[PDB]
Amino acid sequence: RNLRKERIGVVTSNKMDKSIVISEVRKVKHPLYGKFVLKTKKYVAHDETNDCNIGDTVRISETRPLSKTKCWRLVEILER
Amino acid sequence: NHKSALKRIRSNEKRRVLNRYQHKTTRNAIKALRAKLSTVISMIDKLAKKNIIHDNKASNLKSKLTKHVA
Amino acid sequence: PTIQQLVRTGRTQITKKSKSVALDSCPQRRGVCTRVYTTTPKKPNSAMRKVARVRLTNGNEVNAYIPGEGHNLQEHSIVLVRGGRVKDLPGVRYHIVRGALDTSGVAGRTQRRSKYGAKRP
Amino acid sequence: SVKIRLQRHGKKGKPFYWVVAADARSKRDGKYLEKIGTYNPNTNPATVELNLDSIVKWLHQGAQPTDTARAILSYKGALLKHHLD
Amino acid sequence: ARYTGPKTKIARKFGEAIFGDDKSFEKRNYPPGQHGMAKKRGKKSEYAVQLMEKQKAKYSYGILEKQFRNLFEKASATKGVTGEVLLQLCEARLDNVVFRMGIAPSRRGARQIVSHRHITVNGEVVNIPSYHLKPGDKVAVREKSKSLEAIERSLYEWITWNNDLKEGTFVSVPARLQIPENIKEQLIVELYNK
RNA sequence: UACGAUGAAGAGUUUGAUCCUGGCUCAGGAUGAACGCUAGCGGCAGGCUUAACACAUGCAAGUCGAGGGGUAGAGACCGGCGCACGGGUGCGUAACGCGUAUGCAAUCUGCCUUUCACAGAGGGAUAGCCCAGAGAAAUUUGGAUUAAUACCUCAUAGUAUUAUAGAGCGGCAUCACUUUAUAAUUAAAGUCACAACGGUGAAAGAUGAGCAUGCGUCCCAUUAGCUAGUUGGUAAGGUAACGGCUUACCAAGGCCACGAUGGGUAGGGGUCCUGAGAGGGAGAUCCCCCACACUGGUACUGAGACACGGACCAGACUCCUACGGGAGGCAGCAGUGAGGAAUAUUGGUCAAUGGACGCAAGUCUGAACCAGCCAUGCCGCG
RNA sequence: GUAAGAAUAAGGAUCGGCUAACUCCGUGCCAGCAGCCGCGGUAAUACGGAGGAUCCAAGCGUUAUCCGGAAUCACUGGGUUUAAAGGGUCCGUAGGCGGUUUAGUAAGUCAGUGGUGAAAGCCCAUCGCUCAACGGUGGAACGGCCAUUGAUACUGCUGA
Repeated sequence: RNLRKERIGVVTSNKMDKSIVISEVRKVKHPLYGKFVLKTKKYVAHDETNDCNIGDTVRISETRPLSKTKCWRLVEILER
Repeated sequence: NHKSALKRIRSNEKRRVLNRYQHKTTRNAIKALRAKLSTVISMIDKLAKKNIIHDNKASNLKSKLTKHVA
Repeated sequence: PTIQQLVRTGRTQITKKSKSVALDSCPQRRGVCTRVYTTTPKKPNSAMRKVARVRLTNGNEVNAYIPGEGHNLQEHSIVLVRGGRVKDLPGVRYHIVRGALDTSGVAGRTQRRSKYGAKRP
Repeated sequence: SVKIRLQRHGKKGKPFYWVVAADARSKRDGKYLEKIGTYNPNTNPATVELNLDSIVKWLHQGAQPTDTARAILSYKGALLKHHLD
Repeated sequence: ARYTGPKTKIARKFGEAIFGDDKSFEKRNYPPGQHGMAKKRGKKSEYAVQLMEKQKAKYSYGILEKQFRNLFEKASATKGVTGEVLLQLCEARLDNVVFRMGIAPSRRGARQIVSHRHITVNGEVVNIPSYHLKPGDKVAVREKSKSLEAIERSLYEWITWNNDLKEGTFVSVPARLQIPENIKEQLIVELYNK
């Protein structure tokens, strides 16, 4: 295989059918002042039985595009 | 215009008339077929041979046909 | 000041407004004159400087200063403005090339011949 | 069809060619795949720097040499070595 | 281009005979001009000092400002003493070596003999005066113009010159402590870094 | 008393005179440069930055008789390949367009290379030509018609496709690779003899082409709400391929101060100039990617195009006309008019390299190699 | 390669200070010059001409657009009593920063390996054009990104 990309994030909202949206925070150094800045990005993952709720810590992996703006799936729910 | 330019507008017409004939002949069949199922698969495969219908798409149609006739 | 303040809003760099603006950022511009007259400096100089109202090819009305002595510069003449203001006439911010299409050069000039458009005797 | 051809890279008057494998639908001295050798017809021996470790590899992968390419790869080897099955 | 003018004037405007200590160096040694013969300006600026110290070397060899700046920034690529390598590459010129070998008693004659296919360098004839002689070159004289009238008429620590075959075997690149010249390279470096 | 680092200059000006803060200017480098004066060459490089304004004329993509009927004494036609390459421009685009790193278990792939199984019988047509026209031309209408490596039927062929049924291996969820039966369905071409060149199907490789994703992607917050197929799901239609790509139904979701939306500007990068460095300013010439071809839309042929020198339609210009109707697109090379301060020969050759066709000989190539003009820049000499 | 013949070939800018170079003649706040200070009202080193001098050189000056000087948007590398600059004062949201010890992970940080960072271009070294420009070869660089293996001193997270 090839071990497609994987991210770890926090569930932000569950208001859709069989789909969740999580937010991932990363600390990147500023290109000029060299100060580490917390930048956020929101992914859209795929859920089957609607198990995770807002405030959890999930781990998603990149797959084929299952829909528009939806190319991830939750596999490794860690904390609730 | 060129000499080679005044040959494609003449040969592509003879190709297009036959392509349209063979395309509509099987389009009408796949339309008013939805057992004589083993009669349009031949036409679909002949189109795939003539490179009209792209054997990939031809196999898509062949799979979609004999899945509801059951 | 603070690194956080700089990260939020960095240092603002100004644009350094140009000097010669009404010539479309070209070295020389052709133009037609409409009024050739004479003006006074501010102070304490005392002279009669020769200026001309030139309408450039891009639709700009400027005031050019005629260098040297000896010229025709009638009410309608094709001149070539190059730029370079003077600190005596308020408003004149351009110069006319001597030796251009229609403007005359100078006679009896021997030292600064590259300027004022004078041939070598 | 990937072909083994020559790319001119010298100066005006004195050419200097790179023996390189590239697609036929690309410009002469532009994009290529992998530089193979080097040809300098400025001395009497007509110097060459062929690489038989990749020449035969490209020939097996499906390269198609030209006249000058197959004449340079003739008296430098890899052709009597590509023939050996 | 070349200077092609009076050399006594150039010697007087610098106060140092660089074209041969001979006639006219004395006898009104003061700089030329109607205002140079009189009491010159006392206060001399450091910029004037550096500029004249550069022009002394720029006039002694016959180099233009363009080529001098090119040679300076070429020698400045060496991690060693910039002025030292500058003077070394300026001395390594072909016409300068021909002048030091005894032939062409002046550099103005060196850059008129070397530019006439009268001298050969390592076999093939080289008629370029700005030719940079690397350490270990063999300079000879063309056999056609070998028995000339001026060559035998006109005929160092690193040049091994042999008069029997017009040899000279340029080797052992000299140093500042060996090249005799009344010029300060640090001032030239400061002027070019100004 | 070592190591690496070859690198950092200021001045004038406010006051009767001083110090400090502070603004302006100059000393340096560089350019697709222009103007003035001046002017001898050689090598190399560069040359419409403005009107993507309008174009007179010449050339720029053809080739195969070893596919076919073969005519005059070659041409033209059917057929195969190419024309989607090369060449030009930067209009548009603030965006998975570009740079960077991957994935395709959601992909296709002519020509090329290596293997396996084969190239068996048949038929009706129609080009070209002939007989008559309708038209100023462009161009087009009737009749009978002769060939093909043109086209079309049946049998034949799988590590080919589909469906049902058993399996093994293996995951990264959807599932992936291989094997076994059964049923259905899909090929061929020969150049009178040899040589030589070919054709069909399956597998692998190479090359080329797509889709998705993480990060970096100008200014204005005197732009704070935006989106209604929009957000997610369930089934179909589909595309090479997953997918609101489209349709039918259910829910109200999705983005937004870490800058949505709106406006202005702009092709992006390797790079160029400058600077001690950190940075700053541009994206000519060389190379890679993207967009466009008078202004817009649409589809066919083809492996590959929604096609610069192909087609259809509409619009604005220019031309022919017998007034009924027609032909056009130099952002290709060389050139003309206009605009501008400003940028060149209506040149030579396929002799080298590359490209297309051909077994080859060979044909074409304003690609390319040379030559002319311009001190435009670098270097060298007098 | 051979034969007459120095014959066939040097100009532009500047000269009050910044900045390298000074004397005279003519005009008398006129004509004019000028990047800034600013010169000319009748003894002008600043205007025009002549002589001399300086720089560059087949080029020399002006203009237009950039970087440096400008520490003049300052992370490197500035300030806020009187020169421009502390909000009228508190509370507080988002955000920014975090007293001591200890256990765990290794996200930031550091080190190694593999892949990539096209070619061309800059720099270094070396060869061919008589040198150079130019061209060939090699290295360095491409400060970056992905996967993997280690260290746990400092920051982040969890527990005490």
